[PDB]
Amino acid sequence: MENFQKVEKIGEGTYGVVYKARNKLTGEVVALKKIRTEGVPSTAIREISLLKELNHPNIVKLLDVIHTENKLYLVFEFLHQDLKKFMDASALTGIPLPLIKSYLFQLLQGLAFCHSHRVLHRDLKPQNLLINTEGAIKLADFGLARAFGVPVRTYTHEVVTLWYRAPEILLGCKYYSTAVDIWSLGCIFAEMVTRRALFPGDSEIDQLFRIFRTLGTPDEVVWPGVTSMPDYKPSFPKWARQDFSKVVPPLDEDGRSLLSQMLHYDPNKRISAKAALAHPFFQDVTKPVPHLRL
Ligand SMILES: Nc1nc(Nc2ccc(S(N)(=O)=O)cc2)sc1C(=O)c1cccnc1
Repeated sequence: MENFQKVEKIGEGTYGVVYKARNKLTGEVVALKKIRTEGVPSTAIREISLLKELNHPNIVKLLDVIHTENKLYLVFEFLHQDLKKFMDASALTGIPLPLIKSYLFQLLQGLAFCHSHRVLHRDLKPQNLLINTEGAIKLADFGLARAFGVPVRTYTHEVVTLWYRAPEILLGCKYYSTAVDIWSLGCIFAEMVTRRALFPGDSEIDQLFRIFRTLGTPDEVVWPGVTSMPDYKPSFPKWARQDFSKVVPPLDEDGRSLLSQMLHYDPNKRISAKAALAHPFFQDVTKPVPHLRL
């Protein structure tokens, strides 16, 4: 708008476009997200407005929500880089384990907070995790499907990333639980460690089968009720589970144990964010400073 002077486009999420902008008055630098649309829902505004009262050091602060002319603007505190860029920038040397551990620990604190407040992210991915020069990492772009449905595209027509989608979502479950966020974080954790996406599916079935090929095709023994899921097909190939040491080398056993609990098939067995914070893997967690080139 005119109260804001765009500085540059930051990207085009799954619900809109994000810009870096400065408040002509306050001089405050912010991230301005524009969402598209026959008037904009009212219940959505209420649910978004809710998110404004969510404050935690590991959640990007939502400063203002502005409804105007079918366009919905969200003003967020601005951070300088996202985890996708940082991972790309660290692909040659890898992110130091102590930083990986610090980032995972802070993300679980943010989720434990969201989850205890009945808030689900639903679309965690490297691009939605922001970092600063101080070593903090925060959850951003909370989806908002609980009040908007499942995104089929965008304004410029973009390819939705399925790499971090929990298996119950892929199998058609209609009700997501906090477990879907733990699954995504697990996938992200693995990616920071190996420097390659864990499950880089290029379609929904491919995403599902990449998961099956690595963790084994689920059955009623490991996931009671799985064969009754909406999109479960008795015809799915039955792959055997892969030794977990081949999945995320050279991650230590504490790390592999935690990841295995974040990646359990059964949403009910999957570790909670709170329980994960108590895992032995975090016994020596610290808060290192990342080498950020801005
Ligand atoms: N708050 C906030 N700050 C940002 N800055 C940023 C992000 C990435 C870079 S990047 N490619 O590393 O250069 C630079 C600055 S995005 C963002 C969001 O709220 C947000 C993020 C994702 C989706 N929807 C909203």
